[PDB]
Amino acid sequence: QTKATFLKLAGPQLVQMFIGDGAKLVRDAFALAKEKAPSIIFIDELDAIGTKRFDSEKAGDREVQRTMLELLNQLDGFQPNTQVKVIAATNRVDILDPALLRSGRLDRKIEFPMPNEEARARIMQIHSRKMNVSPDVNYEELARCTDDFNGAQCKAVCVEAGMIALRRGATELTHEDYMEGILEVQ
Amino acid sequence: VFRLAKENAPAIIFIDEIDAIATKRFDAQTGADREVQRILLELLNQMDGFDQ
Amino acid sequence: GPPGTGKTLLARAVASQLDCNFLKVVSSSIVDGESARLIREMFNYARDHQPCIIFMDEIDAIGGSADREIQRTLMELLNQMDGFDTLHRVKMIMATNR
Amino acid sequence: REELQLLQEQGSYVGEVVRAMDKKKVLVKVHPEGKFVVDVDKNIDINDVTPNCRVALRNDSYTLHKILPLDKQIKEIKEVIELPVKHPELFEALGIAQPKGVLLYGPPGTGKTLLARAVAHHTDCTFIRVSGSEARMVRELFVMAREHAPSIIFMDEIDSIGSSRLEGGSGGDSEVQRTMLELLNQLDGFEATKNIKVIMATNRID
Amino acid sequence: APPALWDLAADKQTLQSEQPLQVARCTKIINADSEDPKYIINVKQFAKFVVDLSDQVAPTDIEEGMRVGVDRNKYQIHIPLPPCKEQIEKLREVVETPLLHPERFVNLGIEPPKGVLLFGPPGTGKTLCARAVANRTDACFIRVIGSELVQKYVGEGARMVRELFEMARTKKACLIFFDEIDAIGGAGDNEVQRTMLELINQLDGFDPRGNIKVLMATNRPDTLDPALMRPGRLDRKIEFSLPDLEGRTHIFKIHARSMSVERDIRFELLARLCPNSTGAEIRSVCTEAGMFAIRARRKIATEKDFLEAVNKVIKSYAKFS
Amino acid sequence: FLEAVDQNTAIVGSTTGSNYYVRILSTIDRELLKPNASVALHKHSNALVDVLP
Amino acid sequence: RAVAVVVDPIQSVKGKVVIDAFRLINANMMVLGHEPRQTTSNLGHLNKPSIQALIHGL
Amino acid sequence: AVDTAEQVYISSLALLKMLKHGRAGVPMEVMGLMLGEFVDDYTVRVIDVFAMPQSGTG
Amino acid sequence: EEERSKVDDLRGTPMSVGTLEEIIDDNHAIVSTSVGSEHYVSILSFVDKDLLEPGCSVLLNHKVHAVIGVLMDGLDNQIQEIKESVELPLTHPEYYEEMGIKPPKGVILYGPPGTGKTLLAKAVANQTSATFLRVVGSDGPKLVRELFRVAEEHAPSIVFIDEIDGEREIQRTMLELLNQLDGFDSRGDVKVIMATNRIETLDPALIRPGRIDRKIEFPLPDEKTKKRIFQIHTSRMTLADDVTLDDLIMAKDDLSGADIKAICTEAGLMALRERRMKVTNEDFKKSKENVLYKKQEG
Repeated sequence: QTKATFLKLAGPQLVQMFIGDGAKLVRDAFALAKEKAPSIIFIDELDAIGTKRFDSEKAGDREVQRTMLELLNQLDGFQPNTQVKVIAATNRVDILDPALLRSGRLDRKIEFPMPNEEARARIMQIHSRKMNVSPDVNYEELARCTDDFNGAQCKAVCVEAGMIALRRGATELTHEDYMEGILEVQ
Repeated sequence: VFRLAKENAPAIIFIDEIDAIATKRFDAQTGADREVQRILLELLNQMDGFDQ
Repeated sequence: GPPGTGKTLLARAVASQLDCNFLKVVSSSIVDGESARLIREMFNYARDHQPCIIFMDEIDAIGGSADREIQRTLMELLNQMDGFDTLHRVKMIMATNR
Repeated sequence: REELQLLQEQGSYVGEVVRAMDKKKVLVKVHPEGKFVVDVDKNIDINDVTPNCRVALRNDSYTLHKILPLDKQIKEIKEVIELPVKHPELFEALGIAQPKGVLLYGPPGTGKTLLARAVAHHTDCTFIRVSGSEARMVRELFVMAREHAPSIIFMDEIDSIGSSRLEGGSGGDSEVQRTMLELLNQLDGFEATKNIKVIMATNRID
Repeated sequence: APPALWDLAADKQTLQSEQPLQVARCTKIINADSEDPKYIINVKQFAKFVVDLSDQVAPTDIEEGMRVGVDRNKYQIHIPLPPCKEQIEKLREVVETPLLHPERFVNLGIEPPKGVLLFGPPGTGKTLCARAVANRTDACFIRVIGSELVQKYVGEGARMVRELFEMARTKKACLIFFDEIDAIGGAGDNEVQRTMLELINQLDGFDPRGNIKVLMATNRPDTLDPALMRPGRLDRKIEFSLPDLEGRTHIFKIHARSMSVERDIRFELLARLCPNSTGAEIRSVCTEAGMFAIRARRKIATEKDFLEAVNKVIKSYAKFS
Repeated sequence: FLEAVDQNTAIVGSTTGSNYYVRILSTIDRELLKPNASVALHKHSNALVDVLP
Repeated sequence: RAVAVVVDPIQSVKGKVVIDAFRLINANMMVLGHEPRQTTSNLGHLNKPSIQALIHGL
Repeated sequence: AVDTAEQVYISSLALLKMLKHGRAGVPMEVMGLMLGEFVDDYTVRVIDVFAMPQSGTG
Repeated sequence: EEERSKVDDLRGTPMSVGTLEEIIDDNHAIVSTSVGSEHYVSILSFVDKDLLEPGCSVLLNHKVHAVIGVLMDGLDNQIQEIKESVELPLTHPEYYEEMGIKPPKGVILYGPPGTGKTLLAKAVANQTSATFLRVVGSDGPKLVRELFRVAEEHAPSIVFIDEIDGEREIQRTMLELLNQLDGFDSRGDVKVIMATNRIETLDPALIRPGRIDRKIEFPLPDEKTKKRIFQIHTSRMTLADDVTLDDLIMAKDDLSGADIKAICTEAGLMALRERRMKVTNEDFKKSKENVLYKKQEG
């Protein structure tokens, strides 16, 4: 929807065998962000790599900690930070850094209180509107049968529904195929 | 070193880690050790001549 | 800084004001016992350039044979800070939480 | 000043010919990005140049110039060392196994080297040593042994009290031990000539 | 000398042909292109050179990471250079049926299936692959094992998988077979991690294509990462286990094209006489039968003759394995 | 310098490790014929004017 | 005629500034003799480039 | 098909200009021209000699 | 003569020794050197271009590198089956060419006594007329690859590998050896005979992928072929009628060719004591006692 260029960076991608990679990675990423268009940057799993390990015995990665500290430093003491934004996401709230609060740093905080069904049915309808489906749907069964499922899992339900629809002999997707797929893959 | 030692004064010469350097060897590729142990034998004869 | 934050904003205000130079010291230079020569190298650069100002943020992490190497690094820090150097010029600033 | 242009030649390399060919074209072993094979100059014959030797080679025309470079002890040892004398004539009938060598255990008190040399002197035979200095290459001594039948082989350097690592040095000595092992394996395997013996000495647990 | 005679006589015009083609920069290989007028090229001496493209070579004929002849004088490029019952049906309909009727799956559905999954004991495995090669309607595909991925001097595996995927693009979505995922699996081990993560990246990645194939066969399903990564794209997981009792008669019938077998010989009998027998194992049994049929100097083989060869060949191999 | 194989002529090693064959000038005495010494040739003529300790 | 002169002071010692002019032979003279030039007494003066490589090499 | 003995006449002019061209003899490829008058076939004289501006093409 | 002597420019002073990589159908080849330089030039005479066997050293120049030439530098039922295996492309073909099988996956030989006795016994039988290659013992398998390609050039012969036995490297180089022997990118080349002692130590991956044809357990010491070998060694020697071979070959355990040659040598040597040209049984046993006690004492 942003229509811009999208990038993909994960947590373990910042962890390597070499040392001092953090500074080079950050400076290079900011260099590409400086040279190129205002694209979209999204990183995931900042909680696992941001663990400060309360237990004092041992652990393998202290690097992404100071990498994050340096990232915040460049997101604070630098005027160019008004340039292209970097989106971060955390899976678990067990680990949180109090120094992440700032305009340049993490600002928006949204907690998800058990997302509803009908909305998932809506976005599923938006995703499946391209495929050919018999236009009779109660939506009640498919909304009710979905509990603690991802969006990718719903798309997987659609794909699974398209899988057996090929060997059923029908050229058009039916209603029960959705819930059948739900009970199939999940 | 020996001639400047005998030229200058009654200097005191110290040698450390003889176990690794003076160890005998066979192979020609490692024969450099045999060469330097022959150097050791040379200065051994020289210090035999340095007895008085 | 136990009651909140914003000290880094003041440090940034001073840094943007004069600061006499631009320098930053990471919290943990260890993971970068081979980091000792790196610390001595950084301090060697600190001796190279006479004016210096040190900014250290979140030092409470490093303040805490696993513990033995930590104590050894602390002893190295003591040896370096209490060694022979001129501190009348170089300035150090430490930021923390609790 | 006529040589000044040969100074302008920017010097000349050092040629080494490892192999000669019947095509009258000499190949030369040189430093990397080397190996330039070309016939030599006409005023100098090819056959005169010996393989595996260093020569003078110009860096332009690649032409060769010239070639470049104790009574109780002796009582017991008599029947040992003097055994190879006149015995092998009747050993064809006897067919007894000839003694490979003899070793003594104890401190290096007196006459360690002088004994074998004295007995060899009374035997009127040459004394052949090893003395490795500047592959296996242990066959050459056996070739010399084939050349001169009477011989006496005694090892001085093998008797050792002074200095060792005992870790890697034990293996370093184990190389020589393996050498005399395969030597004894050759002697036990067959015999090119008689009068071949080995006398070692050890002052320690070895 | 005689074959070099006419050639020596043909060496006359080579002097006049010596002027062109003589230039060699020793084939420096490129990397990428930031812009069309200027390209960055890296020689094997680790020296990066830059030169504009000549008019003799089209920009559309330039491929990423391609070796071409380049002038050492004008620096330009004159010319380039070329250098079961239900389960078996379920896994058959994901290979044969789609290829037989490509348009059918387009009209009757949104998209054709992907592939299947093979785990557990080897069983009759790897035989069905060769069988699929034998049932190929047009041209056999290229199979790639997992031992080629992990090699000394790492980093070559990336270029290897990318160049074989490039060949797959040249083959316009050819069938791709993978084997021994446990070798590069099991997520000093970082060198393997990079290769397997790049493998998953190229698999789930739709860049080359998403319609090609997915096949995985391993003895030990101890790999956690491919297991969690696969359901996002890969699907249709079934149980393999071992061959069934009446399942061997199919292999017998497909092996019936071999040397003539007497009608007195029962297939189910020979099938039940050797429990836990792989397709290749009973293939070796038929090999023994044919061999001893040749050694018997007869024109036919009777079960009573080689049954000894059967129980012997199965028990002897059952002893150590 | 490396070695002297004959009279008024010898071989000289370079910095790269490649040994060079250059005849010395008649003015230079036998003092420079020492087996191990630091010798300086010309960047072009490759001749030794003098040696340094 | 087209006199060709090439000067290269870089590797040329300051002891001698002597330079050698160049000429171009015809390609149709390969059948007959190479150089049909009289006054051969000056070839010794043309022998100044006595280098054993480039001369009879090229 | 006639060939005589030619000898190139060189004065101090062209020499010194080729010395300045020697200072201009940097590894960058350079161009130069020679001028004169031909009285006959077997003699050649050069007088006017100048340099040329450098280029990236060589 | 003139056209033959006009090529002296290329083979003259500007000449070097390079290494060719491969031959291209585009008539411009590719060579290599210490710095790995490549030069593509049209071909010339004096080169074979066929039997040249690319990947060796060739002749280069300081010139454009136009090449002027190159410079060279109870087992009866078991033994009859392996006979019809390895001797299949050999004498008495008429039991083959009628139909044919040709399973060049090689075989596996082993047994409880081991010590390469039966292995060398079966190997020496094929040494009548052939090119034999013996490999004993087990960075990567570079030398194994060299042996593989040299056996690829030696393909019209019989290859026999003897004594087949960190730790994780052995497994992966075993998998590499298995993959290389499988002939993935190459067709049938040369018969490879695997020989070892204990089959229990070998992994199952060395059985099914390696050999698709047959493998036979060792039923007994096989005094027959051994009797044949002893007959061959004693063929030049002399013996009486009171000397039984059976108990002699039954008594001996784990002996090699050099071993039996040694005990025969000492048999004749001990028969030289009485100056007799004939070796008896008791003298043979008494002589054998020497070596038998020799190796068991240490």
